Parts: sequence; C-alpha cells; structure tokens
Amino acid sequence: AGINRTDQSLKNPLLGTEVSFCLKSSSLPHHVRALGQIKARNLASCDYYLLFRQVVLPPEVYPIGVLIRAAEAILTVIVSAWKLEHMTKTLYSSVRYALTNPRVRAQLELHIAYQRIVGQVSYSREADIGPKRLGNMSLQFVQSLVIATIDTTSCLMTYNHFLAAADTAKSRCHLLIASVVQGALWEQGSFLDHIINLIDTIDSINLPHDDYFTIIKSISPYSQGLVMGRHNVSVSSDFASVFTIPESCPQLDSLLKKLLQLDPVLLLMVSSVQKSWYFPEIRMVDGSREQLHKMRVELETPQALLSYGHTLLSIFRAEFIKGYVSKNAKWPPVHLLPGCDKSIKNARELGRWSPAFDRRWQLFAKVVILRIADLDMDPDFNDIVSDKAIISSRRDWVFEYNAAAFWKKYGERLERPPARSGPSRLVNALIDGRLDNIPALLEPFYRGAVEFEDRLTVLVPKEKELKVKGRFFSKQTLAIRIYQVVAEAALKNEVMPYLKTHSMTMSSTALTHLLNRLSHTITKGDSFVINLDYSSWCNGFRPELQAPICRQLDQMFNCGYFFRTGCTLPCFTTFIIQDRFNPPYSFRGEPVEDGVTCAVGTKTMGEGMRQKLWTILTSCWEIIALREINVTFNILGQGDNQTIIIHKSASQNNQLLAERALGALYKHARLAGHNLKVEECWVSDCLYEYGKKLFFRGVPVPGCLKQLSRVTDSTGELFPNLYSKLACLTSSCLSAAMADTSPWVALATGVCLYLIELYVELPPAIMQDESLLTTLCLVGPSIGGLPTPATLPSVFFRGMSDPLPFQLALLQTLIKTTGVTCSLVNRVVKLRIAPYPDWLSLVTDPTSLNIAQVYRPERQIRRWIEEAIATSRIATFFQQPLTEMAQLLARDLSTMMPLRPRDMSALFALSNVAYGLSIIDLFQKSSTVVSASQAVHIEDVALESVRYKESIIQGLLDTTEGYNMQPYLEGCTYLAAKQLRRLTWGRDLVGVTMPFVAEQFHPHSSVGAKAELYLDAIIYCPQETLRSHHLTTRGDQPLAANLVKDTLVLHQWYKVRKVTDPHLNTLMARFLLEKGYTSDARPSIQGLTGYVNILSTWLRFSSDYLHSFSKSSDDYTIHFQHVFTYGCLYADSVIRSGGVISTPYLLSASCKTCFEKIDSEEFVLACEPQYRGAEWLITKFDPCVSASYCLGILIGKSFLVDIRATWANLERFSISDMQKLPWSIVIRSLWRFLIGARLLQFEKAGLIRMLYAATGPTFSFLMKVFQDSALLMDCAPLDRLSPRINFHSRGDLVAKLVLLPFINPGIVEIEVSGINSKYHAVSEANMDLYIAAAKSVGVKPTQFVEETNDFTARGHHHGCYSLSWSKSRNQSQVLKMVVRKLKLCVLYIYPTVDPAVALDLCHLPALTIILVLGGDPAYYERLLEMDLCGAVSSRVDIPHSLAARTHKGFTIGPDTGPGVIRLCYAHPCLEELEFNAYLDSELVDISDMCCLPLATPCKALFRPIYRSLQSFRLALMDNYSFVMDLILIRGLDIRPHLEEFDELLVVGQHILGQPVLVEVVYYVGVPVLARHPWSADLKRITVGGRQGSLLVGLPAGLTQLLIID
Amino acid sequence: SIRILGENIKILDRSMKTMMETMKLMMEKVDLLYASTAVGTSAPMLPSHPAPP
Amino acid sequence: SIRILGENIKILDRSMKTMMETMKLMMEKVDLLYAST
Amino acid sequence: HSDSIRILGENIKILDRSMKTMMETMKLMMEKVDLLYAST
Amino acid sequence: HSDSIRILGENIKILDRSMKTMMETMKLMMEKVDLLYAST
Ligand SMILES: [Zn+2]
Ligand SMILES: [Zn+2]
Repeated sequence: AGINRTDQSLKNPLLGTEVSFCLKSSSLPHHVRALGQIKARNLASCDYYLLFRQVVLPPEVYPIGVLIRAAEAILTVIVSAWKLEHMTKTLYSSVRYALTNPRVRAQLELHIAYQRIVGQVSYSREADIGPKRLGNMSLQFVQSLVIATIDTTSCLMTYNHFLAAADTAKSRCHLLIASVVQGALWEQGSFLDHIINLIDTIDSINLPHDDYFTIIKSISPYSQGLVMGRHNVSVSSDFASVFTIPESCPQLDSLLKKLLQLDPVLLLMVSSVQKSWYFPEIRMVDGSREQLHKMRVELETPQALLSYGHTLLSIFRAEFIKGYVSKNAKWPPVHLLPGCDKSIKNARELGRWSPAFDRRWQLFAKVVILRIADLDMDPDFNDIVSDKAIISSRRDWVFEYNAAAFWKKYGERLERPPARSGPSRLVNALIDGRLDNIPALLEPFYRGAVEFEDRLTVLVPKEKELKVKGRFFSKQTLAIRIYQVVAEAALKNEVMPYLKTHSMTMSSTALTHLLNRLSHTITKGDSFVINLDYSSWCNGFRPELQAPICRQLDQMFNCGYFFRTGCTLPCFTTFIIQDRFNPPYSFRGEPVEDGVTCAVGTKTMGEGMRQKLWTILTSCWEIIALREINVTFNILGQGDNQTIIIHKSASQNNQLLAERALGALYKHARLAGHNLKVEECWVSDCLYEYGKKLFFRGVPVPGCLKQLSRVTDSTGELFPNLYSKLACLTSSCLSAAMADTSPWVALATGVCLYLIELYVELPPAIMQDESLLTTLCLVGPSIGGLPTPATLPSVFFRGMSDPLPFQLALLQTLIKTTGVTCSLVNRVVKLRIAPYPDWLSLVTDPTSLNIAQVYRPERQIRRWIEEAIATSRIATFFQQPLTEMAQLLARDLSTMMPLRPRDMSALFALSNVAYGLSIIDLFQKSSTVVSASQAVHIEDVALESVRYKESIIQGLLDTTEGYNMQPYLEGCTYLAAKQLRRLTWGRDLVGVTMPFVAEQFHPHSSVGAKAELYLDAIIYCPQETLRSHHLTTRGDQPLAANLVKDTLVLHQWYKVRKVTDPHLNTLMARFLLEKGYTSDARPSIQGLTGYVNILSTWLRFSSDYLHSFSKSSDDYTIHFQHVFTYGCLYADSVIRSGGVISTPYLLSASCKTCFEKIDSEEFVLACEPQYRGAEWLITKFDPCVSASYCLGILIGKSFLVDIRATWANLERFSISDMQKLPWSIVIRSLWRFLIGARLLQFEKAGLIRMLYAATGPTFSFLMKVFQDSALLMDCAPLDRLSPRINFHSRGDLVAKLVLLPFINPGIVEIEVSGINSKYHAVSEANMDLYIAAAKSVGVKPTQFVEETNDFTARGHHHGCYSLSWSKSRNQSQVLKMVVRKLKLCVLYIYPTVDPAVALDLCHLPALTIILVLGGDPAYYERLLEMDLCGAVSSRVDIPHSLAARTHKGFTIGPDTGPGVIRLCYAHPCLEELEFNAYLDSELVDISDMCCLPLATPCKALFRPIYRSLQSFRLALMDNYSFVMDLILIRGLDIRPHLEEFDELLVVGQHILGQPVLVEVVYYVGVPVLARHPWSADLKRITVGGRQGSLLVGLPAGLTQLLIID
Repeated sequence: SIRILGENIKILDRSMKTMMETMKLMMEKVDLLYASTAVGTSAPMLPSHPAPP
Repeated sequence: SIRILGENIKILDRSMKTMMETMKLMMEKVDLLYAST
Repeated sequence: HSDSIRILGENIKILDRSMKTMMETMKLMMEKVDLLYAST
Repeated sequence: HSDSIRILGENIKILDRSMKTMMETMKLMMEKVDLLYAST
C-alpha cells in the first residue's frame, strides 16, 4: 500500500523510539510483524553496534575481481590522461591492497551486500520482504524496521539504524580505502594497521553506551590536549587531564599515547574522523536536554552585560570611524558633546586620523556614525539557491514525523502528516507569488513585525559529526531565510571592508596577509596564538548582552528596526527537534515546550544564523579584553572558533603575559555571557583552527579522512537512479577537494565507490565484463553518458572550465591504451542528436550540447512544475512560457556573424528573459532535500526507476551503435569539440573552447629536456628540496539596479571600442525599456585552490608565455590560474608519491594547434528582435587620457595610505592594458594629487622613510607596471627630468618621481599649466571602462631600445658609466667588453651574479640572452625588475633560458669551471681594472673593447654626472633644498638621506675646487650646513670614505658648503 | 545685510549638524535595552508604525 | 547668492524631515519596553 | 528680485513650521522616556 | 527688496531660538536616557 524505505543513504536522526514502541505496548500490524521475528536473546536499539563487529562473511562471497581489475584499468586511464606514470602505481596498488586485505575486503564486501539489500528494498510498497543472507546474519524488513540475527542473537532496529550500519560499512570503506591510498601517498608509513587496531579497540569496549560514546566524542579534544601538553613551550594547560580516557579504556589510552609518540599530525588526522564507526545515535533523552539547556543558560547579571555591551559599542564606533576615514578618505560627521574630547573635534576639522585614538576607545562613546548608505532590500540571486532546506510555514512541521509514533506516544494522528500545506521548497515558495516581492516581504522585518508563521526553527541532528549528544543545525521559515541572506549580504558588502578585523576575513589578500602574520608569529614563537574554542559560542549569546552591533548598523543603512529584529528573533523563533519516529506533542497545531523534544523560545538562534553580526561581537570583546591589558593583537574569527595572535611586550614575559591575558579574557567574557572553564576555553602556542582546518604549528592536517568519509543527503529532487548517485558522488568528491582534500585520494575513492555503485544497481551479465565497466566509467555527462568523478577537471581546478576536450581525451585514452574497440565505445554512448537546435540550452549552458541522453532523468521539467504551481504575479511569470522568447532571442543571436555563446549568454543575462529562466531553473533545481520533487508523484517514478534500469541494461547490452564518434575522436580535440558543437547546433561556436591544460601543457623535467627542442612554457622552481614537512609549513614566497548598471557596462563597452549596430542598440534600448528606464543613455557605470597553495610558497612562477601569445595585442583562450594549479598539483603528486622536488620542472606546450586566438571582431545581429519589451517580469575627449588621469590620482591615493600604516586593488588588472595606456598624463596626475593633498609634517616623514627602500605593495605594483618600460621613455616629464636629478636605483627613481611635488617646487611650475578641470570630474569607475579603449584603439608601446654603451672597437670617451652609484662599475664594464669580444649571439649567465649587473648586459643590441636558470624565473624576474627601458623583455630567450639546466656555452656565474665567464691598465675607456674577467678559466685582456657614440641612454648611465654642468648645478641646488625641508620635517631622522646628499656634495666638491677631506666634521643644525660650527646647537655628523660660473647664481647655503670649514 | 544673515544661516547649519548627531547618539542607549529585555516566553512584539525604505 | 542660500534652507528642511522620520522610529521601542519589562 | 525674495520667505517659513512639529515630537518623546524608571 | 530681507532675518532669529530650545530638550532626554542604562 504505502511506499516504504524511502532513503537510499542516511539523512535522518537515529533514535530507537520506534523500537521502544514496537517492544512496548503496540497493536499496529507492523509492530506485530517486527515482534514475531526477533529471538529470545535480543540486543536493544542502543546496542546495534555490538552485532556488526562479530559478523564474519564467508570470504570472497562476491566475485568482485572484475571490479578490482576495472579499478586498476580506470585509474590507469585517468592518471595517464594527465600523463602521470609515477602516481598511477601508488593508486592501483593501493586499491588492490584494500581489495586484498581481509578486514578491508570484509568491510567492502559487507558494504556491497548492505547496499545491494538497500537497492533491493528501496521504495518497496510490500510491507515484509523475504529474509536475505548478509555475511552470517539473516535480514528481514518490515515497514521501516529491520531484524538481523547472526546465530542466536537478534537486534531489532529502525531502517535508519540499518542505513547507519550500511553507511558505517560505507564509512569504513571510505576510511580504509583512503587510509591505504594515503599510506601509499604520504611519507610516513601506512596507518591502516592503526585503524584496524582502533576498530578492534573501539569495538572491544564493553561499557554502557553513553560513557562509551563520550570516549568516542572526546577522542579528538583529548588528543589535541596531548599535543598541547607536549608542545606548549610558552604556556601550561589543563586541557588533556580532564578527559577520562586513561581511566575508562587503558587500551585506547595506550593507542592514543602511541599515536602521540609517532606523530601529532597523524594523531590529529585519526582524531578528525567523525562517525566512521557506528553512528552514536542522537541521544535525545539526555543530549537534547543538554543542548536545549546550553541554548538558554544565564551566566551573568544584566547590568554588567549591558555596560560591557556599551563598551563594545565604544570599540565598534571607534573601529568603524577608523575604517571610514581609511576608505572614504574624509571624515564621517562627529558629535560635539559637553564632555567630549577636543582632540576628536580637531580630528574632524583637520580631516586626518589621530594615532592616540587607537589606545583610547572610551571617548568614541560620545561620537557616532551618520547614515552613509541605503539598505538593499532585494537580495543577491546566487546565494539563496542551495545548501539549506526550509519549512513553508508553521503548518508544515507535521510532515517530518510519523503518525504511528504520535499514535503510540499520545494517541493522536499528528493532524494529517501527508498534507503538503504549500510547496516545501525554498525557491518554489519564494517566487510562488506570496513572497516574490522581496522589499514587501522584508517590510514587516523593516517594521520589525514578524509573522507568526515565520517563528519556527527545526533543529536537526546531522550524520557524520563526532559529537554524540547531537549538534543540530538551523532550519527556519522562508521569510527568516530571506532576512538572513539580506542582512548578511548587507554586512558583507559594506561593513566588513571598513572594519580592520573583518576586511581580513573577507578580502583574500588581507586574509593571506593575516594568515602570514599567523604563520611568522607561530614559527618565531615570540607571539602566542590562542585558539579559544567555545563549546556554546552559538548558544552563549543572550538577549541582555548580545551586544548586537546592530543598533549602529541600523542607523548607517537608513533603515529603522531591521537589524535590531535579528537579536530578539533568536527569542522569537520556536525551536523544535526533528526526531525520526519521535514527535513532539502538538498542542493546537504547534509543539508544546517540554525541554526534551521542543523548546518554545531560546535565547539564541542556532548555527549559521546571525553569523556576520556575532563574529564582529566576539571580535569586539576580544579587542576590549586585550586593550585593557595593553597588548598588541590580531583576531581571526571563524564563528564558533576564534584564533588570536597576541604579541609579546617588553613589559611582561610570555608566560606571565599569557596568564594575565587569559585572566582578562575570562573576566571580560564572563561579562559577555560566555562563562568559560579552563577545560572549555584554552590557550595555545601551537594549535589553532580557522576555516574548519586545524593547524598545529602552522601544519594543516589533511581532511581526506574526514571529507571523503562525509556523506550528504543524496538522491534529491528526482527519482532514485544510478545517474545522480554517481553525479552526487562526483559532487561530494568536488566539495571535498575544494575544501583541502588531496584530489588523488578523492579521485581514487570516487572510482572505487563508482564501481561499487555499478555493482549494486546492475545485473551480473554486465558486471562480468571488465571492458564494459571501464567504458561505462569513462563516458561522462557531457556527451551522452554517466557522470563520473573522473570527468570533471573542476576537482583539480576552479569552477569554470570546458569539459568537452577533457571528455574526448578520456575516451581517446580509453580506446588507445585499453584494448577496447571504438565500436564498443559507440555502443556504450549511442550518440543521438536532436533534429532541431534547442538554443535555450546553449544560452543557459555554453558547454552543453544539443544531444538528449536517456540516462539523464527525463522529467517534463519545463512545464510540469509550472502546471503544478498553476494548479496549486505567478500568472504573469507563467502564463507565457519564457522558453518561447528565449528561443526567439537566441535564434536572433544565432544570426551573429561570429557566433559566441559566452556573448549570447551575456546578452541573455542582460534581459528579463534570463531572469524568468532563472526563476524556472530554481523551480527545477531547488536544492532542497527530498520534500519537493522526490516526495511528490512517487508512484509513477518508481516505474521510471525500473524503466531506467531496464534502459541502461538495453543500451549496454545491445551492440547497435548510435552515431559513429570515430570521426570526432580522430585528430586533435579542440577542433573535435568545435565540430561537434557545429554539428549539433548547425553553426560553428567561437569563444567557448577552453582546452584541457594537460593536453595543452605536458610536464617534463629540466634535466630531461633539451632547450632548442622544448617549447614555450609556464614553469616552477623550488627554493629547497621538499618533503612532507614542506607540504605543510609555509615558505618565503607569497600566496534590478545591478541589471541597469550591467546594461550600461555592456552599452559603454560597445561605445568604447567604437562599434554601432542599429539592431544591437535597438535590442539594448529594449532591455532598458523593459527595466523601466525610459532614457536610452544614462551617464553611469596567486591564491589558487588553497589546498596546494602552501607548496607554492616554496615555488616561484611568472607568465613566461610572452614569446607566442602576449606579443600580439589580441587576447587568447589561456587561463593562467589553471596552468599554475596544474603545476602545483604535479609537484604535489610527485612529493606524495615518495619522490622529492629538488630538480625544477617544466610545463611545456605539446599541442601547438590547441591555442586559439579569440577573434578581434564585433558581433552584428542580423535580425531585429520581436520581444517588444515585457515590463511584467520586474515588479518595480578621448577616453585614454581621462583613464590615464584617473589612474595617476588612484595611484596617489593608494600611496597615501601606505605611509599611515594595493589600496584600491590595482593588482586585478592586466599589465598589457596598462602598458597600452599613455603614461605621460599618469605622471602629471600622480604629481598633482600631493599638491592637492598638502600633508602635514608627520606624513611627509613617512613618505621619505618608506619609499627610498624597496617597500610597499602599491610601490611594488608601480614597479610591476614599469617592469618593461617603454612607458618611461614616451613620458614627457622623464626625458626632461633625467638630466636634472640623480636617479640612484629604480626604487630611488620612482620614489623621487612621485615625491617631486613635495621635494621640489621648480619641477611643479613646468607642468602646472597641464591641468584640466573636466578631467577632475571623471570618476574612477569610468577608468576600468576606458582602459578597454586602450586595448583596441590604443596602439602598443614601441618597446624602444634605449641603447647603453655598445662597446665596439674604439671611440670617444663619453663617461662609460654602468651602476656607478653603488655597485662596482668595472664589474659590469668588463662583462660588456667580454661579450662584445667573444661576439656571442647567445650568452649564458647563472643566478649567482647580482641582478643589476646582468641587467646591463641585456641593453646591448644584437645579443640574445639565454640565462642558465635551470627552471627558475626568479632571476629573470629580478633582472627584468631592474630595467628602465624595457629592452630586457625582448633580448632574453625565455623558452631556451627557462628550461635549460646545464651549461651549454659561456656561463657567467660559476666561480671556477671550464666554459665559465668568471670574475697599470693604460686604457682610455676605464681608469682602473677593479674586476678581472676570466674566460674558460683563463685571463684575457679586456682593454681592446672601447666605447662608441650612443643614442639616448637607459638609466645605467646617470645623465647628471655626464658632460652637462648646468643640470648638475641644478642638482646641487636641489639636494640642499631637499635637506633644508627634511630637517624641518618633524619626526624624521636624516641619517641615510644626509649620506645621499653628502655623496652628492662630494661629487660637487670635485668641481667646486676646494680640497675634499676624507672625514668631515660637518656640524649640522637648524637649517645651516657647514663643516665649521656656526652655533653650539649644531650637531657633529661624521662622514667617511670621501670655472667660477657655478659660483654665479649660488645660494648662501651652498656658499657655506663651498669653502671647507 | 545678506552676508551677515548668511553667516546666521551657517550658524543654523552648524547647530543642525550637531542636532543630527545628538539623536543618533541617543537612540543607541534604548536600542540596547530593546535588545536586552527580550526574554521571550511566548515572544509577541508589536511595533508602532510602518516605515518607508 | 540668494538662490544658493535658498537651496541651503531647503536642505535644512530636508534634514528636519529625515530626523522626524527617524525619531518616530525611536518611538516604536520604548512602547515595547513597557511590555517586555 | 521680485520673484526670489517671496519664495525665500516661504522656504524659511516651511522650516519654521517643520521645527515646531519636531519640537512637539521631542516633547512627546520626553513624555515617553520618563516612564523608564517607572518600569525599572 | 531689502525690507522683506529684514523680515526673514527676524524669522532666521526665530529659527535660532527654536534650535536652541530643541538643544535644551535633547539635553534633558540625553540625561534621562543615559541614567536609564546603568539599571536593568
Ligand atoms: Zn590542438
Ligand atoms: Zn632598461
């Protein structure tokens, strides 16, 4: 009758309340059939774990050797598709060894038997199925209850307990397979033996279940306590000694201590697994009362809580005002309180931040933040869609529980539980028409009135969490979910970038910087890292001190009583406990509060609710508690777990500082409503966890034991089938490997469970043939087959990729390597094309083809859900099928002259049509659990399940082919993908071809490579030999209105490249008209994947593709993050295989055809649209110089904040477009910002201090744009400036160039006339628009050779200078003369030479440079970073230099060797021979090569010391004028700058005629400068190591500097 | 006559910026007692007036 | 100069309108403080 | 200055009407906030 | 038209008087609301 045994995997809580109902006082027939099958010796529902330990199976009961050989074949094809023969053996030998070890094979054949029984009882309407033999037990299933008996002892359980047994065998299949693979893929030995001993120990504990599972829960905190108690050099902690593991189980204590003595990291990985053993029920009778109590505990008096919360308001106002001054660069309005400090009012009027405000937060209790922005009522569309189910109202709570349990507990039938009572999905009820008007939805929340149907939260225990009393997650109503999304988006968009604590937690660059501050301060050991884990962080927030920071948040966003709703709303919502077959009693349709099954109103909201508020609140109490004790500190706040860097002060020792800090934290956090024990909240200097990743001394433990053994709900929103079981396994491996799991272990486990899932749901005729299993594995979802964990490269890379060449490469490797004919592949695939193009599936998914596979679940999809919601503004959305307008618009887009599906999808997403299709797609894929499409219409889709099983049987067994895929699979794969796209769509597709990067780049090693053979390559190089410790410890090298705005962005993108199409502009105007805007024109606008990034801190890389693709102005279809990630994963795979990365390697191109230039062609639409607008789907001067002028002032305001501590994120721009921009205007705009700023005495000191040294992220960016400098020569200030001042280094040159308005008024008056008022009015938000005009209209920079001294034969002496300011000039002089003497076309230089010396060898014309890098781009990056003319980028042969390890010619850099250039003399060109250059370990006279007349010179020659004296006299005026200002600069110690000015003074004193003293007494005071003392206040400065027209027009200070003493 | 009166309007504006700040201080003391006393036995709270965004 | 201070007195009126709307949002919570206490 | 002075007087008069209404609001809110120690 | 300028200048003086008597009552309801928050 009723359909039974719904779930195929566990997604429900585990209580034997149904078992207690069957065992006590029942009369229903299913309890009668369950009581009749149990034996006399019956284990209870708590003791199901004792049954399955004793279960031995008759060995090799399933002949799964076909699956073993298939796993070896599949994994061989996968890891040969990446062309990796070393890591293949460590996978298939490990997979074989798991399938050979008797305990692991016993668990896996147990799992095959379990899931075969599940697949034979899933959706069985028959009440009792026959007894089936599993191992040695006999299984019998009645209703939702399972009876298992081994020999004489039976165990009655629910079907969720049987699924917990099945998923426990599945979990141990995960854990043992991943343990054998990890022991194969990690340098320490295989811990499979320790897992077997741990399983035997955990199964051998004969204790009562609650204390037993307390041991199982506390296996991880006690292990962390052991690691702490062994490795706390700075502190002493009582964290380990509380847990009773030595007293309850001596064997497990011995095992844990043994694991401690082997490796703490491996102990943490073994501790990290959650429910790989038997699922520890949910323990409602004690554990739920614990949780419902932890929620509502009261720990502190309300007066102290409110006083401390107002102190939190003081610090939050101080931090947000600091953020607003730092970001908006102007002050927010400041109150004038009688009793306010006058310093705050003076800081308001001056417009600058006071350093004394940091340690004095209390005065900010008088000063608030005025309204700065408006609240966005409509939410972001992407974050509402997934990862959380809802309840529709308060009437939909009865669906989760069983009516029979309510009948046996209270005698009632739970008010019709099969009543649906509205659509239970999130987004189906969201745009149902009730709640589609989101501003009117949150208008009650804007009023603060909450609907009675909203206030209900369902608390659900989750499978696979190591806690045993049951951690619950929050499941609220739709309106509260929309409220949470809007509030968290409003905090993330605006509040977090201002706050200095949480701009770290949002911005990835600041997160990297703060994690680096974590890493350096934990490796030095000076600053301690406390990990303050709160047991009830989600439950410790109170109504009295939630200290919600919401008050102020409400005033800044121009709303009233919106954010203040979200602190009382923890107490508004009624919390109920979802228990399977254990319902809370219904009073009047609502559950009644008992303290066990339901708690009507708790003082907190749950987990994941009000997260963004509560993180800032916790950070506020940590800032107060640590600034009352005067320490320096940084906070990372994950939420429930907190990590604080605290720096050691000189006043207190480290242990005393930490004990005082913990006393202060306990005192203030007790006033924060979080009463903390020593065992609950603990100090550390080694262990800290942020972002759900545990670090011990900066070593992250691999999560491969935890997230691989992590099951989701699965089979959601469809009929149960093989296709989405394999696709859901693929998504589980994806979500594991994005969140720090090794992709090789995840891929191998996915292959093994893929083959097990094939074994469960296929007849034995298929399963006896190895070739058919391999070919069924390697088809993929894109071309007409089953989804596989093999077929996504997104497991190894970012989210966006083109799967199609990778699918073709997997098939090609299947046909070529494994002995399978192509006709067999066509038999498996059966390629059937659609007769007509379904263009909507192209514009929604660019990579999707026109073909229709039968393995995909064929629900009606487009209209079935629409007919369901029509039967049950919903009319305006769904009276017209939007696929009609979508197909008409996309047919019009198909009449493009070049066809680009990315551009078609972009112009689709501009329309309201794609908004309607996204409404439809969320009605298709709601991502809720079971309750919207899995539950609805279940009778007619069980027949579809059997039909799809028979269909895959018929398709696999029938050898009749579909379309012959041999023409596609022959030849190259990118053309094959494009031709398949043309053949299924009827028209060729351009712009969507992203080739497989391993097909594109196939790695080798530099010692295995030949330089002239090998191609253009994007490679790495390590700094040390790497091992297991090097994978873990970090290294040196670093790591709607919006629719209207995007419509304007694409319209101005059309306008900026100067293309006008009447059809395209007409269609874009139609888009503006349907959005409600009448006017046609409106004037308005190295992180990698994180898993493998730690290895990349030891590695170095750059974009070395410039010899094939970057030299053209056209862009290409190369994604460089994917190339870098592939190189990191190859290094990671070689390390984990057992070898080491000592020799640097290479990623060289193998498929030269596969690189596709994207066409520089605009698209013209041939056909006018027939859309005519909708208006129902929505309810309510040349640009190059302006972009240059915005770029200059943007660099100026970026440099402005660096002296206070890029700023405007300038690093997210391509270097090529910046090189296209004219940089004459940028330098004038950079100069004028400091004139317009007029900074005070203190900031001008920092401008001198930090920029003469090579420091600054903005400074490094402006070096990066000037890395090749044709921008420097074409700039009109700089050819004038180069005679004037003495540029010392490039770091000196750029710093002098930016600070010229501050240091010299003379240069300002030359360029003061080039000011324009309308260029001030051009905003920065147009600049990233206008840089597109640089891309197409803007010509490339000339890359001109600013020729230095070419040194051929003889010539007249012009000075012959090369780094004469600091370095030994003769060292580079003799190198230029040696390479001209040898007449080398090709020159070799080792990285031991100073990079500025090997810089000057690249300015010689007709000299190809092949540096002996051996793999290292760092040396070439340094000597590219030293140039000022850009000629180094043209004469260094990067593919020959970058991949060559050994010496192949004349090498500069070895100290002694064959074929090695190594480092009186009456020579006119050089006055002396400082360095003797030896060739072939032999001395050769250098003097024959002399100078020549030259062109305009690069910055190696230093134009001021050349023949011109008037510019050097101007320089002698300028440096004394600099020093007179800098003495007057307050807080600036002029020791190095006085030394620079004194070097200029000695260079002047050679010309002034007075004798030069070697040591000058040089009395310095205020400013006057002379050797003789003018007055007593002058200070002696010790400098060692040291016509008449210049006297005309000489200042009096230089007259003092003229005469000695 | 116009300029001295314009200075008086500047005094009006300088006091008005202070008046904008006084109320914005003075919400945040009863804001936290509305936050505080939310003990939530049955949790009904009825706000006074509707508000436009 | 008359029109400049004419707009300047109008923005002074707009600020008073916004303060009145915000201070009536202040009213809705002491009313529920009389019920929650 | 036939048109500017009259509308200037009206634009000052509308603020004169507005600030007395907010003064009445301030008196009403003073009446509300004197009940705070009547509850606590 | 300088006579109406003097009339609206007197109105500016009335606006100044109203702003001062709003500062007074805001100070009183500053004091009362601030002495609320210590007791709860
Ligand atoms: Zn190719
Ligand atoms: Zn250069």
